Amino acid sequence: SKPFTLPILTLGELTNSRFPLPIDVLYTNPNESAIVQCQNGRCTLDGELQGTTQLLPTGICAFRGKVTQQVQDEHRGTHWNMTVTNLNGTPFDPTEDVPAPLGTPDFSGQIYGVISQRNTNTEGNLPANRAHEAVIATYSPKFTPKLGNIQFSTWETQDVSSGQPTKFTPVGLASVDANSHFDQWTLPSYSGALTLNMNLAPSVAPVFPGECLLFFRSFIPLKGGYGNPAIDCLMPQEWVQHLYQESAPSLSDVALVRYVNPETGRTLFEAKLHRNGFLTVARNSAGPVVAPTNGYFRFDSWVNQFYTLAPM
Amino acid sequence: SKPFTLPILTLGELTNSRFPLPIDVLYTNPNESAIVQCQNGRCTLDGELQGTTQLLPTGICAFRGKVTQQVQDEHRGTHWNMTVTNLNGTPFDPTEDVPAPLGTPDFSGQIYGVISQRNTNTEGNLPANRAHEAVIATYSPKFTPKLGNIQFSTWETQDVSSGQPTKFTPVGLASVDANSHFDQWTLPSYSGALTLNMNLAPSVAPVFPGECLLFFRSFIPLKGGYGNPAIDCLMPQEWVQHLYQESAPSLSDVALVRYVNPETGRTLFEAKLHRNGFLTVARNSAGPVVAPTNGYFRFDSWVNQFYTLAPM
Amino acid sequence: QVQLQESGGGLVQAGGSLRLSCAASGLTFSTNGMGWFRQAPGKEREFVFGVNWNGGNSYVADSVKGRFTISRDNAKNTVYLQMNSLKLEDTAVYYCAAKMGRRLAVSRTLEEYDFRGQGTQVTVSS
Amino acid sequence: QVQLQESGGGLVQAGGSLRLSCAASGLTFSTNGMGWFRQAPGKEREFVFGVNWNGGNSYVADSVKGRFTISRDNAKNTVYLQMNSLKLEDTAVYYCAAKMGRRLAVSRTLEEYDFRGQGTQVTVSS
Repeated sequence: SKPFTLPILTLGELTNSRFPLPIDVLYTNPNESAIVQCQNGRCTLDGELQGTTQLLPTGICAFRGKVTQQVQDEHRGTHWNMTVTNLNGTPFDPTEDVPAPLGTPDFSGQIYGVISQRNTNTEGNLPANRAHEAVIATYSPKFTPKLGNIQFSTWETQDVSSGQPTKFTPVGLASVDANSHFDQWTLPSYSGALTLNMNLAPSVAPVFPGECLLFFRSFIPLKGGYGNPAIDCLMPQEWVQHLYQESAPSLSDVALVRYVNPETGRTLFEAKLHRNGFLTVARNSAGPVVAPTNGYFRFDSWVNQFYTLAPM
Repeated sequence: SKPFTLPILTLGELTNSRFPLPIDVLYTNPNESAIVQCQNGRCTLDGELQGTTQLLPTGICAFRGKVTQQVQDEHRGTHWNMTVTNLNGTPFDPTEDVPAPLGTPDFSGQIYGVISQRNTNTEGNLPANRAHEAVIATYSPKFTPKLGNIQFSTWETQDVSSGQPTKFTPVGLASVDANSHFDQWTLPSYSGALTLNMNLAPSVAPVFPGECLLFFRSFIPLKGGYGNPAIDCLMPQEWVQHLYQESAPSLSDVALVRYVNPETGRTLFEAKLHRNGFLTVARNSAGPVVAPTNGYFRFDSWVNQFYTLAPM
Repeated sequence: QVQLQESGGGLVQAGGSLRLSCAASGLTFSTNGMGWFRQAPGKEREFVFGVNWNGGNSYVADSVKGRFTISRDNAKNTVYLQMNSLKLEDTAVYYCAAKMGRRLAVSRTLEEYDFRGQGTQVTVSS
Repeated sequence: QVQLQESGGGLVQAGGSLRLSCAASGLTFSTNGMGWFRQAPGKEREFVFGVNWNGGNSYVADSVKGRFTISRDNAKNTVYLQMNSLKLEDTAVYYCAAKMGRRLAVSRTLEEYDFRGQGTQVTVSS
């Protein structure tokens, strides 16, 4: 059996698996009442990708496809419908057993980014191009990526072309105001409000008394307004990538890991890395975990579910 | 000023609001010394549900939840603990201002029924199931539904699964022997024996001399043994349902109603339907009221408390 | 011992949004009906949005129908008035009211309620 | 209701070619791993050719490398075993198996797989 390992990466060398951001801090919040069932950054310890998780950092919250037409919508701005393909450009088959095209965003909110286009027809036989700021409201009934199309809005009033290859590059959130419905733990309705999401990666929670989830937190930029929104992922993208490459058999349901400071050789705290791909710690407080950012999690051993963590 | 009405239903079209049974007879017992303060089938004439009263006929004396573990207990049979949720599956919050989860049984006794389970995990991805006869002793110190858990016993020795969704379907009583403590007017201790029941629907009694309570009576099945036990409710479930829908303002404390025989158009007797949701009659005897089961109560008018009923 | 406490109000531009909160003590929203009223100076009070104990029945003022919604957090014994698109007409003190009991009807007049909070101020400017 | 159905087998001469099909229902090959095993009467099971969910990793038995290839029609939820240049050694019943999950590793033992079909017969005579 191939021995299980994690990469040796400082916190400052980790990227969020739910939005293209560096990890800023480790973070706990034991009073969270929401169900934690994100779909990006989901990977079992033996390397099985789940939910909408794919390997490209550039694919997280990205879309590829074609604008079909401008559409009429109450809300401010100009609105556009676009078919979405797989990230590698092949057609998305709605009957594929995933919740949505891999990389689709996994939370409710107004996701801010840039829509860009490069025309297929051709001026030196050089195609025409355009890019504009755009917002994708993932809570909207028009957000139906599992059906193969989504809507986005622009401030730009007309400079978006029908029938041309279209890329969405995520940048941050448009707003965290009341009516922007940012909730990082509410899943989109991937086929539309009245249809059930399918093929979901499972929810995660601590089971042992005293334990809570430990998150890799990134602060996400805002197009304007007030706020300090954050996205918490269960494992950084580099862990997803390494577990997938390694394909190591899981020898129990819980891997004990230690967060070590290489400047001292010492363990700062220990954590349970669970088979489905998430961490718990014995911590009785919310907020950042203050730890040297050159530190990193090191695999210690496989343990049983009843293992008692030293409090943080 | 919506006018107050009762439904037009024969006695054979009425359901007991305290156990899932048809109404068999109207019934008086003027020498009852017990305090009548049942908690199911409680609804004011203007449509306010009280006690543990909910609207589903299938919810009366039902439980929904999860077996946590087998437990040890003196008495015969095998014993199991289960958490109980609300009937619609949402977690029950013991600080909710009700005596216990809505539908909880409202009397002391050994309630006989079936416990059934459908596993959440997965064989064609088809869950495993099992059902067995079960008994819930509502007088027991382990009957603490207001705290979110109860005990039940089976004859079956092992085929009940921990951690799986569980339903109790009530059928009748296990016994009316001395040690089965059947008393339909003794409330359970919803939180356990040393704690006060709370948020109770009020007790009911006649006030004008010569009057007595009139009950809708159902005979309740027995798992074995000798007896002819019955359950008396103040209003059938269909009146609870109708009053709730109608939300008609009560124009006094007493609605005069008449029991009419549609075959003749005549009134057989009259009764007082009181604001808190119960009937009195001027009757000086105990036992069934012999009346055509095609008959029904019809609203006559609002009267004051000093109205003198024609004796039956 | 029934207290109702409103919060979440503020100053906001036309087309913006707020989420008002009404927290209760001595009473659970899951077993009583409640409603939102608003009171601007020099104007008669107005019923905004009311709901019964289980959320199965509500009343929404025609002026706010497509713009205001309600939610609840039973664990927190708190209900919310979500004002998703605010208009200049909406400026006022928004306050919370509770009517005891589990019933179907949603009262639209303040004198039928049993308890009220002081409110939280909402100003829609530019 | 996962079912795997093999077809395309038949009788063929040494040096001939076939294409076998494994069609699935209740499971998409584009999100799971699959493999081909063969079973000749009186001999032990043999693993022939396996692939992961996106075709980015495979295992090919040394005896068939250069003679057998695989292809995909995930629009039809079917994968193909193309057997060019069959040898006398190749006679056997060929069947497919699926292993749940999007992973990199290609299992080579049947007990690791989650589902199997009955197969299709391949005889190489002369």
